[PDB]
Amino acid sequence: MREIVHVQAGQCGNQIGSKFWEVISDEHGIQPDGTFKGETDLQLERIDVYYNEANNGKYVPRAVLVDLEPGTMDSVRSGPFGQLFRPDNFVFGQSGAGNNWAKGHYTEGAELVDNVLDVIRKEAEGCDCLQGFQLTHSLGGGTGSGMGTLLISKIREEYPDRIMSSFSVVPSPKVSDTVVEPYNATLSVHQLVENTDETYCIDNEALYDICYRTLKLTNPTYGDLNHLVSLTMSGVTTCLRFPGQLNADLRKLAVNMVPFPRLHFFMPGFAPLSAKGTQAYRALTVAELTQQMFDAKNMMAACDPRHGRYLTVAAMFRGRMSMREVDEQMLNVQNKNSSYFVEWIPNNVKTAVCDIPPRGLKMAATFVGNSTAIQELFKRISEQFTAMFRRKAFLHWYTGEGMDEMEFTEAESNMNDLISEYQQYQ
Amino acid sequence: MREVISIHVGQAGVQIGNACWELYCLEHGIQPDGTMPTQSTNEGESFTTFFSDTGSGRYVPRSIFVDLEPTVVDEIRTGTYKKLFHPEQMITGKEDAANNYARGHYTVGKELIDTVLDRIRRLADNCSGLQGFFVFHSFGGGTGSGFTSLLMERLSVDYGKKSKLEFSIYPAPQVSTAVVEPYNSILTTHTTLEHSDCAFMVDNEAIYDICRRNLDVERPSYTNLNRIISQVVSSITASLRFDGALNVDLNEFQTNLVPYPRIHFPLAAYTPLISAEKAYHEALSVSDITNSCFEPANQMVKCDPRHGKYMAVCLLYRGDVVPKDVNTAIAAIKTKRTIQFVDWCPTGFKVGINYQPPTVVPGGDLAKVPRAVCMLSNTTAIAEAWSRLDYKFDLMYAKRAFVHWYVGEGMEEGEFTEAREDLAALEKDYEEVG
Ligand SMILES: Nc1nc2c(ncn2[C@@H]2O[C@H](COP(=O)(O)OP(=O)(O)OP(=O)(O)O)[C@@H](O)[C@H]2O)c(=O)[nH]1
Ligand SMILES: Nc1nc2c(ncn2[C@@H]2O[C@H](COP(=O)(O)OP(=O)(O)O)[C@@H](O)[C@H]2O)c(=O)[nH]1
Repeated sequence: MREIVHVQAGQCGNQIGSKFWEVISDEHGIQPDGTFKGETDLQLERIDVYYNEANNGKYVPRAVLVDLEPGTMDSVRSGPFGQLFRPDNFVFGQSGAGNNWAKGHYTEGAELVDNVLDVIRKEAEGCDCLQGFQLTHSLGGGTGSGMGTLLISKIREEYPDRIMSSFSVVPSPKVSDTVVEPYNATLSVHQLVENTDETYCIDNEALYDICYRTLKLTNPTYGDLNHLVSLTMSGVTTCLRFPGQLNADLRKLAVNMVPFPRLHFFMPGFAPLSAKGTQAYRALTVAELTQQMFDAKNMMAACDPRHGRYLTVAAMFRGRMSMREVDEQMLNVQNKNSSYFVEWIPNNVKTAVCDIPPRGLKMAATFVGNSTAIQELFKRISEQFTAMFRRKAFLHWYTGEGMDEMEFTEAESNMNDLISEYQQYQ
Repeated sequence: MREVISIHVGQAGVQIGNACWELYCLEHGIQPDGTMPTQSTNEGESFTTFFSDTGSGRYVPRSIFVDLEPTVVDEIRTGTYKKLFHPEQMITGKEDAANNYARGHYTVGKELIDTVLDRIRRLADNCSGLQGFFVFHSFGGGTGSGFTSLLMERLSVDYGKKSKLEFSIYPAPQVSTAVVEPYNSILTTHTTLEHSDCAFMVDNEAIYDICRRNLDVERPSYTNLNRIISQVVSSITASLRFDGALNVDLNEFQTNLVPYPRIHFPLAAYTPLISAEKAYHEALSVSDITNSCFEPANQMVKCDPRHGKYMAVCLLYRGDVVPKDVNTAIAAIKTKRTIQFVDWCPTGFKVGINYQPPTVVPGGDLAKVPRAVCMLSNTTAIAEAWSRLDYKFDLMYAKRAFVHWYVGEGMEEGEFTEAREDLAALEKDYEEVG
């Protein structure tokens, strides 16, 4: 009915979903063969939203897997849950972006965009009414930040109506990951502020600080860092997949939060988060799960929450909970932290409660916030972007591909107007 | 005979209707599968206002479930109450409006409004005594506001003279969820003044205060809050579903309680509303709970009743109550002077006593008490509840926040301006009449 495809592009977003589909497989009781083994039909009555059942119940995920090389194809294919994906969707090229935007946008990405465009068309023809798209890619690299950038510019020609979830990792102030990382940011966000509806700026740096303090894990496996990205995304779409006392789709999560057609740059949060041995020694109350959500520890990005203001507080609570204690404490945070909110927007808390917790807990909280300290995310990169344009370095990897110099400065003016709009209401 | 139709629009329409029709199966002795046991025929005395007869005692509810989302409707189509309702009375939607007006006033509603008005007319042509409408809605919902205003815009064209009743939830000034609820409450007040006979409001918090103190329920949720509202719903119907000495129909409620056709918005109250243990150490008389009606820990909207001015206070009693102390206690209310009237209305009283005491839900938190009062009190504390919501709407409107959802859905921005001058004189009229 309400149907959503999930598209992965670039080496980052290809392995995020590879652990993320597993939880979606396990929350609904299916197998790598797609065999339904859920005991209660609560895991079946909304199985259709991410799946297209065909020929005796082998559910295929509504997923598209795109790469510029066959390197990341076989690793997902031979890895865990490799037999579940449809081999019709395994569309790829033979180039590799080499961390170059105009290769991923103009040169090499312009060839492979036509093949999956019909694949976007094909699964959307077999449904009654689409709902919106979710997209995992990168903003630091070259493949996902160059090819997935152009894909959103052609979805609006097909479907100018629905919503666009563009989940992508962002640079950190501490240690840069790639050399052209400020180049891959300003040129991407130039297209992200044009035709997208939400981005979740997840820092790679602060995810260790989550794991180093709460999880206390000395050996961060990349399966485990995306596992904390996995449980964040499954809590967002819990209303469309499970009943409860209050349901809230992705459009209701959209319409409650974004106040102006640019300011939709949100950071996520999740509670509870701790190691193994601290299970019994703390309390599973509404009050203990409340104050964890509003700490700098729970900030998945490396921005300071007491250097901004919460505009729209989204509380997606999961589990059998008492509504009044939710109604109690969401009042109590504004009686404590009235400076920490925007002042002219009253009643900043939006609450959506499904009565089903995720697997592994008894009561959880999925937070998405809007701090105006995310203005500093675009303050720090606009200087690093203009750190190398003043010396015109690496121009022969872009103009040699055929990039305009004004393509930098047009993005550079719209980058600096963006932080003026957080400044408008702060 | 007399037959009343119910309409359930929005998710608040779904589960409140999942409690009220659940409660009526207890108070008439009807099994939830659809048929009746033969023991409850003598209890079934004039139950014809809601339940058509079919084949052999099989009683469909004259009820319509309207939703733009198929999720919570499937809860009805999973539980025990699936076989009770009629399938073509269930009309579902597919794409959600997400608490937006023109998404619920134009987009998904106009593809489904022609299907449901037939099902109105298919059922109402059986009636020879069609009295009124139970329409349940919210104030901030997409179909709670956008479709509800459009629905009442069309039934007044169809039926007109016949009555209507609206039940809804007053949005709290402190604790509420959706940010567009100051927007849509101004929108659902705009064109529903002309197209609604009466509309009632309750607070989430004003339920909670009696739940924590008197019920001693320190984990309440939307399960038990539906039961408490449904007792107020059932107490109005006890004047119609049974044979009382001095009772009242739906045309008479609006005739007493509407002094002027714009100010027609009273609220509710219920007492005794306590747990099962505290009624043991106390003999609740008539003068006990009637004096409990007019204290601010008993109103169902969290506001200041002493800063409001009572204009027409309506009283419906249930259980074996003698009228002597009734004629004393209401006079004993008048011996107290804190209950303020207006200078022109001393005679704004309504007397209603039914023989049947309220019967409590099985497995619930209530106690079997013979005496109960459903207090209805139109007052000028509604105006003080207008100013707390008119403050929220205008300041977010001044910065033009969240306008970029209302634009492209087939909606104009000058309609926001006309509702401001519309609601400004409304709260003036409480002070003008008062
Ligand atoms: N207490 C309580 N309130 C409810 C319930 N269902 C809806 N509401 C209220 O309804 C208001 C918003 O309307 P919704 O029900 O969410 O949306 P809708 O009426 O279905 O309209 P759409 O947006 O078109 O789906 C919220 O502020 C809730 O307070 C319920 O089951 N219990
Ligand atoms: N958390 C996490 N981040 C990753 C992983 N793989 C790549 N990244 C991030 O992706 C960025 C590099 O982009 P990438 O897609 O690998 O380069 P591209 O293939 O040329 O587009 C780096 O900043 C990495 O932090 C992973 O397995 N886990």
